[PDB]
Amino acid sequence: QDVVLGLYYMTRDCVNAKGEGMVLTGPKEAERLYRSGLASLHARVKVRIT
Amino acid sequence: EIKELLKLGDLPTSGQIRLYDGRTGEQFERPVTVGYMYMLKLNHLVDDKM
Amino acid sequence: VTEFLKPRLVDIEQVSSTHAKVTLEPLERGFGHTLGNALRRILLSSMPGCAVTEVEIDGVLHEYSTKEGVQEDILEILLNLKGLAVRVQGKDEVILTLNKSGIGPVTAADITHDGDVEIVKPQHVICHLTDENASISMRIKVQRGRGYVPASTRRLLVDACYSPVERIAYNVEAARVEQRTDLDKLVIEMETNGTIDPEEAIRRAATILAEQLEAFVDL
Amino acid sequence: FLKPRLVDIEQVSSTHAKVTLEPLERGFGHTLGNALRRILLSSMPGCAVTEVEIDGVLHEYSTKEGVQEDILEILLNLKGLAVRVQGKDEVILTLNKSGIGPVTAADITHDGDVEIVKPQHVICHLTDENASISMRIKVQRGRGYVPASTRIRPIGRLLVDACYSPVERIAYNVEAARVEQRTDLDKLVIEMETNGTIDPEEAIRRAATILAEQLEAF
Amino acid sequence: KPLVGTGMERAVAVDSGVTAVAKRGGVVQYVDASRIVIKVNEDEMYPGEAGIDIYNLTKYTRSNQNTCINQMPCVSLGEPVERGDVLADGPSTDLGELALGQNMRVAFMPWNGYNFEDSILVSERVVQEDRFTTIHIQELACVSRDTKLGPEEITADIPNVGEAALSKLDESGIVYIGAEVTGGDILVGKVTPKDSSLRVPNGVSGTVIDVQVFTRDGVEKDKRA
Repeated sequence: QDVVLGLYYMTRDCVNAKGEGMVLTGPKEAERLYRSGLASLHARVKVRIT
Repeated sequence: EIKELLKLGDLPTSGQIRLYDGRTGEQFERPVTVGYMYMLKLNHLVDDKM
Repeated sequence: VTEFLKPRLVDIEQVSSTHAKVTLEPLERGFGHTLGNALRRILLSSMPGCAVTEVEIDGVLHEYSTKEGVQEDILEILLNLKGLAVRVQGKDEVILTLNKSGIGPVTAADITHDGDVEIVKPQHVICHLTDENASISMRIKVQRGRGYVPASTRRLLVDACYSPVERIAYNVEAARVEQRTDLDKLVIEMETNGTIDPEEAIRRAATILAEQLEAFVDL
Repeated sequence: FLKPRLVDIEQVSSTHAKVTLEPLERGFGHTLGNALRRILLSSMPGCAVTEVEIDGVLHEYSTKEGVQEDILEILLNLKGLAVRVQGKDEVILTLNKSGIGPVTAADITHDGDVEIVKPQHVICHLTDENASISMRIKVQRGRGYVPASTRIRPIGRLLVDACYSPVERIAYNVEAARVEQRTDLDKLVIEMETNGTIDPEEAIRRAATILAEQLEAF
Repeated sequence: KPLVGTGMERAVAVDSGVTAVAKRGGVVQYVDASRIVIKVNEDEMYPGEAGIDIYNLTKYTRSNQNTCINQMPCVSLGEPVERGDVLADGPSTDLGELALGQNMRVAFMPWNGYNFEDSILVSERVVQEDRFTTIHIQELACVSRDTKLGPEEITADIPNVGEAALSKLDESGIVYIGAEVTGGDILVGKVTPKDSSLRVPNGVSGTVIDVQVFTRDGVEKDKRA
């Protein structure tokens, strides 16, 4: 009832963002972009994940 | 009538305003509901129950 | 009235290098978040550094294209170049060359040294080759800047990760001195790209913040 | 890295003013604004009433003949009193008043280095022709919020919950600075709202000094 | 007062009886923190036994649930008052209007799990301003029963106990009115024929605001009584 709301607002997508077409080099890059405010949490990007 | 009375001031009619985070200084990325609710204090005091 | 609990770095215990985890205590009530957020915001998007800005590969002219003999895609080449951590001396921007042929990996050790330019991870693989005739040569341009500048803000354009940090995330938890009730305990976790130490980056960011508050300080 | 300076301080009202910091680099505006706002709201020095000794009053749950208000209400009003004792760290104020009429904060016989910033602050209302009050107000400097139930003697000393915090509302604003030929330079406007017992520039300098001292660890 | 009400707050405030509602209209001749004197108009004054009417307010006193019911005036000196309008606000009353709480500036948002299931996250300004601070007047009784082996006493000398706990006691064994006693302090020093003195319950501070001594007719008296 609160952690599920956080994980549902986090893991979600809308068709627009601060940056959407960008392609990232890993999850750390995604966190850095979200914290720096250069990308919305609901972008649709391509991350490289191991 | 609630929305008209909100218009009488300068507050948004939707009832939701923009709140920034107290510690990180960055906005919450959605309008949140802010207003004056009449909270009570029930006399189920914690020091009378510990 | 003007006295505050001066913190001291209890431990700078390090995971595998460039992954230090610093924790200073005890902070005054509420100062943990101030210090953590200020240091994080400075380390994230305000930090001098050098990163690959743009790259020109002779065989391609478009991000959605390919070259025969290249195992990866052009997007994956740009991703490998984003992670190409480099350290550059006094020159503000240089151009590196990556002439390479023959079947095998294309590591960062096959880039021309050019003297002052030095790669901190020569084992960083950039491309893979599967054809004898596959001749790949690119001109990777590295420029000095501050913070993160996405390619969408500004002849292939690559995102420029100028700041040596890669993931900085503090965590404030409860600490107590002998009698005082509520204090803070800042726990800073930082991973860099190898061009700087995390404990060195912390003092760099602290110096940068302290220089800002020098024209209106009480000395 | 250009460094900011206090270029403007607009004392719009008696209590609240608007300082201005420029030039600020891109991104440093919000960092400095939030750090200084938290430091101002958390750790500024101020003066507050701590202990009150009314003459014929044994405890805060009683009443005195002549006044329109309970002793607890008088203690609350004295808690809402702003004072700017200059040199000392503890001053015993004094108040004597008689006759029908309000007992304002101007009636305090303050010494030389004690300055009441809001004389019109009503403490209590005397409602009798011949009835006087006599309270030995105690003022001392401090920091933060210190309730009377946690500090550390006779049967006539009324402890008051002291709130040593001159500021009440700190709001910063980041907007573009007008440099002759340059962009990406912000401008911080810390709109602070004190209660009059502190200078704005002194508050900003104290906040910056505290932040620099905290950074001195590394 | 509640900013959002229903209009029945005034009816409950007036009709409950906790508010000193004026019986005959007039002009407030003298308003004190413990009484109100109303100069009745000539229209409503009887020919004989006219005089004026005094409303003696009920100050800090204990209710059934150990709360504090205490009236305070809501009128000013020389202010015209009619018939059937409130003069003193009772407990949880604001100008003759039932006010059971404080107008709190709320925000509906998750805040780092501190309002997880039903919890409330309260700013420090709320406790700084003493908005929700409440007075809880509670009484303690020390009955002295004449048991076997002789009767009991309330003398101020307690065996096996130092003078630290007996400092607040007077020479008659009872505690002074106004003492800031904490949990574990001696209030009335009672000794059984061989120490069973009345002590404050643990974990509660307080302030002695009233002492009442009832003595059976036949026991002479004590100097505090």
